[PDB]
Amino acid sequence: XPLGFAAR
Amino acid sequence: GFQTFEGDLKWHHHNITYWIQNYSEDLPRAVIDDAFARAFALWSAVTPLTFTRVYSRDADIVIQFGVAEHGDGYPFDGKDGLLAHAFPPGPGIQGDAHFDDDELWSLGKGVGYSLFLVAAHAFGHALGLDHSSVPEALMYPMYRFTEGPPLHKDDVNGIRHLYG
Ligand SMILES: [Ca+2]
Ligand SMILES: [Sr+2]
Ligand SMILES: [Sr+2]
Ligand SMILES: [Zn+2]
Ligand SMILES: [Zn+2]
Repeated sequence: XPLGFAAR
Repeated sequence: GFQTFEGDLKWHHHNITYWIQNYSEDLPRAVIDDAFARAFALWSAVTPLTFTRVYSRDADIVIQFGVAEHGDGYPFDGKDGLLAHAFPPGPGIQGDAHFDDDELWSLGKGVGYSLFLVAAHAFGHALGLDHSSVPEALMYPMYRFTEGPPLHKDDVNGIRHLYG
């Protein structure tokens, strides 16, 4: 695999 | 890796169904439902797609809140870091969107991460979009909080290349 969303 | 997806990574019917498998306790259930509905409404306005909530795992997009290893071999990482992940359109696990419940989920102005913004981004992947390199785009890979309209030209360009 999935695409992930990341916090800074 | 060796894992591969099936198909062309776009949906081939117009009424996309979604199932909310479970809930974070961080917000009222109706508030979570609405945040997801608003995220889908962002995409329905610019595509020929409609999004219909269903109530069994017989759904295109299954939505799940999970912590650490939550069933798909791609574990979440606790507080901060990875916030959510999503799979591109297709059968089975494809289409699905998972949110890390080790996060504090809020809405705009809340002390935690915006569930609306994260869902809008994750749903972009669940419709077939890749990450963008345009820093202001919704599909840029890093979370940023905005009160402004989430969609940018690059996001709309990408979605129309898939659906017209
Ligand atoms: Ca995390
Ligand atoms: Sr699915
Ligand atoms: Sr939480
Ligand atoms: Zn992403
Ligand atoms: Zn997952």
